[PDB]
Amino acid sequence: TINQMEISLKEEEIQLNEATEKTNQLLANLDKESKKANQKGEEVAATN
Amino acid sequence: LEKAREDLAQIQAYIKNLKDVYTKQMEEKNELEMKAAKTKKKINTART
Repeated sequence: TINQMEISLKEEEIQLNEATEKTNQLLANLDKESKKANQKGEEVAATN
Repeated sequence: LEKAREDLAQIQAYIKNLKDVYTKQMEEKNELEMKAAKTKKKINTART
């Protein structure tokens, strides 16, 4: 049983780290895109 | 003005796609979190 619960914790923790890395990269890309979107929208509002 | 409008529209569309992928991602990651919970205390109690 100890080995079983250890294995489950190991695999689920590494999967969690992978998914969290995915979430962090997606969030950083989205934050960059949002900054660019807001700056370009301000430029458009300026331009008109 | 026209060019920046089109660029902002494309950026917003890409943001929405990334946001939906993000949606499925944190739902699945929360499921993996609750699975990965309840076994850490199990390993601790088992080895105690």
